[PDB]
Amino acid sequence: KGEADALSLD
Amino acid sequence: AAQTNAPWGLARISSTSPGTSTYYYDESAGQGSCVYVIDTGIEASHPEFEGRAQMVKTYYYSSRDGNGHGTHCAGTVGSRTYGVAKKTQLFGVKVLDDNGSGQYSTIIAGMDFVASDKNNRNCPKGVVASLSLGGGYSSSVNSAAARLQSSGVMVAVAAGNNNADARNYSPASEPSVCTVGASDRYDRRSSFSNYGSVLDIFGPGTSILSTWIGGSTRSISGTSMATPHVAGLAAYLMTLGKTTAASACRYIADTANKGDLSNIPFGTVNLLAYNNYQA
Repeated sequence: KGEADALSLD
Repeated sequence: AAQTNAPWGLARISSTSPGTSTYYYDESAGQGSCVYVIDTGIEASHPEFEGRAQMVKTYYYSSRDGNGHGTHCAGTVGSRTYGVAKKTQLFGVKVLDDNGSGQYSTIIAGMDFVASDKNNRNCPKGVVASLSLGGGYSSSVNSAAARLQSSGVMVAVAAGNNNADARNYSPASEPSVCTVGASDRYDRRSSFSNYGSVLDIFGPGTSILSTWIGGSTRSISGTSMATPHVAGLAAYLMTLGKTTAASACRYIADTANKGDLSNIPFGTVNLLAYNNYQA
């Protein structure tokens, strides 16, 4: 529906 | 060329005013350019891609789009009926799982993949990357986005759907890429669209009809939908020779419709993607 997802930043 | 009864978003991109129905665009349609859709994947079999879509990398067991999101975004970039650049080459990079989520390490990896992978694709008119994803601020995610841009790719990323300043979200907050906000059919800032000084441009994002999995179609909203309009516009313009990957974002800003959007907060650009196509 919109956007995605996050965290960790390698 | 003219596409009659086109999705409102397409018609808005080739108009100085809202409310029109025809999408006017040069027949070249982004031929010779390539757009990497870094998302949940692309249903390449969908008839709307006419064979111009291909999966090139996945970070999950399968390369299938089991969600639909990636397919919809790819559709707005270059599907026959719902795309801005109808003749562009689409490459799918699945960094989001079938629920639409992905670890930052994976998203970073996907961006580095594209920076290298393009060196072995035939894209004489240039390369574009569309990232309709995002999360909280991350120096590492922003750096990956900046590396992709520096490598010679036109990066367009979503501003985010938090109705807040995009400075607190990645990769929206990376200055060197093209950060895209959303607008609706009536030239209003989309209710959910992030804003702020880091925004470079706005694109249609509310009630956007495009391709979906299972060979279907559906309308959804988000800065996620606005992003591929700008990615597709970049490809379109690069094929026409009007700009390059390095300069496309400021070229699109230079040539945008100015002052037309409402509910734009002080400090945020009032610029809306426009192809300036004169028959």
